[PDB]
Amino acid sequence: MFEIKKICCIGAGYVGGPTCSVIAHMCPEIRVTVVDVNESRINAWNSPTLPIYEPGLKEVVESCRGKNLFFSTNIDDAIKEADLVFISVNTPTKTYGMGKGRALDLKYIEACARRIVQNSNGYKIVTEKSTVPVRAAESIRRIFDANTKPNLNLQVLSNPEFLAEGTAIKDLKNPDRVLIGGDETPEGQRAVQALCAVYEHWVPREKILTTNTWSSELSKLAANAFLAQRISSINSISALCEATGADVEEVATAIGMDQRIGNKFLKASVGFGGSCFQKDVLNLVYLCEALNLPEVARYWQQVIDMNDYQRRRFASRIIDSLFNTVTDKKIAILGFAFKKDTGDTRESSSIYISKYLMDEGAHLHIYDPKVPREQIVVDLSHDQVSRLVTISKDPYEACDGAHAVVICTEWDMFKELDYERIHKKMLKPAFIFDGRRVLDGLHNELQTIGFQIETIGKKV
Amino acid sequence: MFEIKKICCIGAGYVGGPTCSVIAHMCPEIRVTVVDVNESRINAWNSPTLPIYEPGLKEVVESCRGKNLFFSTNIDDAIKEADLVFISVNTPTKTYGMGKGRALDLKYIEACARRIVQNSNGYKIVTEKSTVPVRAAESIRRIFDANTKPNLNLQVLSNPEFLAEGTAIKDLKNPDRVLIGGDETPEGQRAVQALCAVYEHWVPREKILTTNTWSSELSKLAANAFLAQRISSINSISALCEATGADVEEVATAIGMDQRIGNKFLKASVGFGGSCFQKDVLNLVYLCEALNLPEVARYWQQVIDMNDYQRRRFASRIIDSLFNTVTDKKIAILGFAFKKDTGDTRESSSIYISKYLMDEGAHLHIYDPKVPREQIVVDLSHDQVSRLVTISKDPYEACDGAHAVVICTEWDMFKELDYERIHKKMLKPAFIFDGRRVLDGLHNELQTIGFQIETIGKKV
Amino acid sequence: IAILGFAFKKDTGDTRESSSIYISKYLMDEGAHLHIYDPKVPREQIVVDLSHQVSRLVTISKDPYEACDGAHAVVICTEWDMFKELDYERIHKKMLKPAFIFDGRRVLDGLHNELQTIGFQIETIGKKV
Ligand SMILES: NC(=O)c1ccc[n+]([C@@H]2O[C@H](COP(=O)([O-])OP(=O)(O)OC[C@H]3O[C@@H](n4cnc5c(N)ncnc54)[C@H](O)[C@@H]3O)[C@@H](O)[C@H]2O)c1
Ligand SMILES: NC(=O)c1ccc[n+]([C@@H]2O[C@H](COP(=O)([O-])OP(=O)(O)OC[C@H]3O[C@@H](n4cnc5c(N)ncnc54)[C@H](O)[C@@H]3O)[C@@H](O)[C@H]2O)c1
Ligand SMILES: O=c1ccn([C@@H]2O[C@H](COP(=O)(O)OP(=O)(O)O[C@H]3O[C@H](CO)[C@@H](O)[C@H](O)[C@H]3O)[C@@H](O)[C@H]2O)c(=O)[nH]1
Ligand SMILES: O=c1ccn([C@@H]2O[C@H](COP(=O)(O)OP(=O)(O)O[C@H]3O[C@H](CO)[C@@H](O)[C@H](O)[C@H]3O)[C@@H](O)[C@H]2O)c(=O)[nH]1
Ligand SMILES: [Cl-]
Repeated sequence: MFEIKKICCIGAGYVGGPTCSVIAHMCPEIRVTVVDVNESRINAWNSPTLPIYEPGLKEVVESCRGKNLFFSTNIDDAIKEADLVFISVNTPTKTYGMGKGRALDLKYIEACARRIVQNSNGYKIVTEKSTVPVRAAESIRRIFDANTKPNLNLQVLSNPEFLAEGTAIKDLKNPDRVLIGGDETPEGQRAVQALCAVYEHWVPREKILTTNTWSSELSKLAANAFLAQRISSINSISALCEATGADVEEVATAIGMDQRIGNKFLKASVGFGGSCFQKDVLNLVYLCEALNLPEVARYWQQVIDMNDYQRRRFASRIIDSLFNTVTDKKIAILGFAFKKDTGDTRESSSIYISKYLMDEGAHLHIYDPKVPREQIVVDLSHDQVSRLVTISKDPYEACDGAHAVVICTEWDMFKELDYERIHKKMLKPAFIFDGRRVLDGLHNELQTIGFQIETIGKKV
Repeated sequence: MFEIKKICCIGAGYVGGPTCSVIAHMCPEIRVTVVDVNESRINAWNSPTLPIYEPGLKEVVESCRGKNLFFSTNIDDAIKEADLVFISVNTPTKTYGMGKGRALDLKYIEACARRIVQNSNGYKIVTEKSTVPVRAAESIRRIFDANTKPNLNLQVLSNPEFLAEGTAIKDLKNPDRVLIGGDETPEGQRAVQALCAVYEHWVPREKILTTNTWSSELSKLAANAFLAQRISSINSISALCEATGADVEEVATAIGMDQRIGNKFLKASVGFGGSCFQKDVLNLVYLCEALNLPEVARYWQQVIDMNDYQRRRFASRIIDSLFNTVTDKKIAILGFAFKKDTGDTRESSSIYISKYLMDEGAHLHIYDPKVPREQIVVDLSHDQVSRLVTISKDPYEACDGAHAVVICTEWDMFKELDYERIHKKMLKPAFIFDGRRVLDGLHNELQTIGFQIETIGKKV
Repeated sequence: IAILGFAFKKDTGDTRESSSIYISKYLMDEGAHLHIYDPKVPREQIVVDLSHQVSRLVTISKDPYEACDGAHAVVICTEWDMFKELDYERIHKKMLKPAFIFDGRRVLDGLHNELQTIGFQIETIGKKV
């Protein structure tokens, strides 16, 4: 029936940019226009230095930009001529008012919905791509119906994104699945199938799953919650191991070889970070409370409480090992990003571990091979940062004269440091706190050198 | 290089029988003796009708029973001549005293350890196969050391079993992994390697996992807890689906296509049953309380609380839908086993759903195509069973004149019943409560017939 | 399990609110076979205190060596002076192994090295094991 030939995407961020670049790369006969109110970001997308780094993104953008891929600030015209409008704007957690710290702020979504229906005539498919609360598409449909024009036919779909930081291009070109939600109406099914035809240019039909709108919105939140639960579950086991003499890596391996459980996302850690795990679980908890489902709410709250407990007890282990006082002591923080091979620090466990040690008056020397130094200062600010926080240029400066080395991010270079050299210039006794299990197999060497080595999920 | 040549297994039950039968079948040059204090069970192993039924088991015993596989009641001699002693006795949940309903009763394990160290001389490997609490092998080692003899060297290992009902022979011949735990000492590592050599006759080397003793015991408990957590998580989502219009089957499919999450054990239900899920999760919770880990304890307690909530809300949904009273009403309970294709009813959700409706004075007519009627009477007893419970011999008798049909077990035949016939002789309005999603795709046909059809994870 | 001492303190036969009653009931709830000896408490009183199970689990011994014969543990609840002077090498020979002594009154202080040499695992209140 209907064929999508022109695509507009509102939001040229971590999601809108790469997704539309790949669609343009895979669909040569489709014009794809990405729009954003942030002009510096849009100009960056047309500049030869893109505003977000993803492996393979530069080659894909440069192969389409100007031909069928466009980045613009002319939002109204892009909406006007588009057959399909992606909504890919930010939905941050509300930091204010009712639902503070749990509910999502929908003001940017609503601004899009108002601006879309203002600049639209005829038939258009509007697709929710941002992570939204369940039934948010009902709000968009209400706004569209309450501002309808003659011959204005706007169809609303849900199409969540599942890409992860660092592998976006591979995830977009070979996705585990593409998820599309729509109404069970004849009009909805025509819009769902039209969006399926776009993805069918490079995604097998067997990988394209179509559901109703609410199942699609809920699936995005639930998927991230299931992932975070695996991390919190194995972290809860790490605490059991420390008290029993078991080893969390051995237990995780034994658990993960059951193919019904799987062997992915069972790496114990000081705690999961990233911009979406805590946000999506807390949103789920808030949604359940609003729907009078307190049992479900407290069920998923345990994922967050366990992650916070894993962080706090790790900070307590450092403080207790350092003779119950770390005031004016130099402590090396190796790793500040929430995972390796990135500079993103949002909700990184290094932030919370650092603030715990700062509350005790410790002198932190933080080294991360990729995180910008200005970001670390901003993250540790609410003064206290000037007195206590020092950003080192290399790990050996951070460990010079330190009582303990705290590894919070699994950077591969930390495995290869010269620890006999580090031990010589550390105050004695010297401690290593491995919050990522990156030094496994090196404990006998480190103990022979003279370190007291402690790691998560291993009895001391 | 020590070589295990004679194996004794104390306990000829669901675990000891099949495991030793497979070891005998795969190791023709190893004598395997399975002993037990129950003579009627031992004779049933030697009779042409086995006490426990498992597909393919009857062929394995009959191919070895007499060559290298034996079933005797002479426990003392089997221990005397064995190089390897399996402990495969029952470890029930304590029904009394401290830890009631959570801790495991170790009196049978201790009986083995005392009897072994009395009937043993020389070198023997004693292996924990029963599900035991963490550090239970430490207790076995204390009994052996406190009753030492000259020339007595007893090594203690952990080797849990992961077989499931219905696929025991398949799981034993092709296991996802074999888990062996022992002490990290030369005496222990030697004993570990001897037991690996037995399994190496038919299990690839990379699938044989060696850990310390505590990791092995803990891995058995944690593996079942992770599996139960998946069911409770998807069940918690089913409640969210009913309140939002999403569908739990669509959401589970969308979640399961993430290969990091996997698509197994995501089938929403009225609640998981079986003899080990609740027992192992509750034991884990009890262990965390004894070790002063209340955060970990309440984390895993949520798996049980969610399973209880899913059961109670399903019963409350039936009562609320039936105009808030079901006293003296006829209700058909289709399915009493804890899963399909078995007669086992231990911790079956049908037991708890039935008791909820019995507390309301409902007249239950229960049909299960495989559960013995005497077992159903035992499960629903403490009277109340005589007045309220009727055990039908076909589903149509149970649905004759009933207000509602409650499906608790996913037997395939329930999808194939004649529902026009059932509707004609049911009181009106007639309800179907599908606690297993077995009638999916039939909702339009059932609604046209006149049923009010309600299922878990689907808005009414 | 041998219960040495049932009165609430030494040099009396009074058992009112004695800790031996509560310690015994805790072990009885666990199904233990209690053999109770007290040099002054009337045996009929012990039965009344442990009543509302007493027939199955509670046995009142006439001497301490009878109570410790074949027992897993010796639990001292009353500070009777005679308990300090028992022949523990003799008691250890007829006890199941491992054999434990739980001193709830600190009456065996200073005797721990001998008892450990004999083979007892000796535990008392206010002392790390
Ligand atoms: N970060 C991830 O990896 C990822 C993965 C999947 C889902 N998501 C979800 O995708 C959404 C987008 O995330 P992101 O990281 O790309 O966000 P982002 O903040 O980087 O991008 C949103 C962009 O939209 C612009 N914008 C906001 N309101 C606008 C409006 N009214 N008109 C035009 N432009 C507007 C912003 O200036 C920004 O450039 C979020 O809801 C997020 O939860 C994120
Ligand atoms: N699918 C499963 O059922 C399964 C899976 C893995 C692990 N397990 C664990 O395996 C263990 C055994 O389970 P089961 O179902 O085989 O139990 P079971 O009751 O069928 O078998 C135990 C057998 O041991 C005998 N026995 C008990 N004490 C004895 C003693 N002192 N001497 C000799 N024989 C003695 C009993 O008479 C009985 O025949 C349990 O701890 C269970 O949790 C069960
Ligand atoms: O076994 C594990 C796996 C991950 N983590 C941590 O979990 C966090 C999240 O890492 P990861 O999931 O790889 O990164 P994200 O970029 O946040 O990706 C997630 O969040 C995205 C944003 O919504 C989703 O789209 C993706 O599906 C989901 O993988 C990081 O702090 C990791 O170190 C662990 O501690 N142990
Ligand atoms: O998606 C699912 C999967 C299972 N179940 C239920 O979960 C229970 C357990 O099912 P299953 O795991 O197949 O039964 P068991 O035979 O008890 O096997 C489990 O328990 C054994 C120990 O008894 C372990 O060894 C096995 O690995 C583990 O699968 C049953 O009530 C099922 O109906 C669900 O409700 N949804
Ligand atoms: Cl609030």
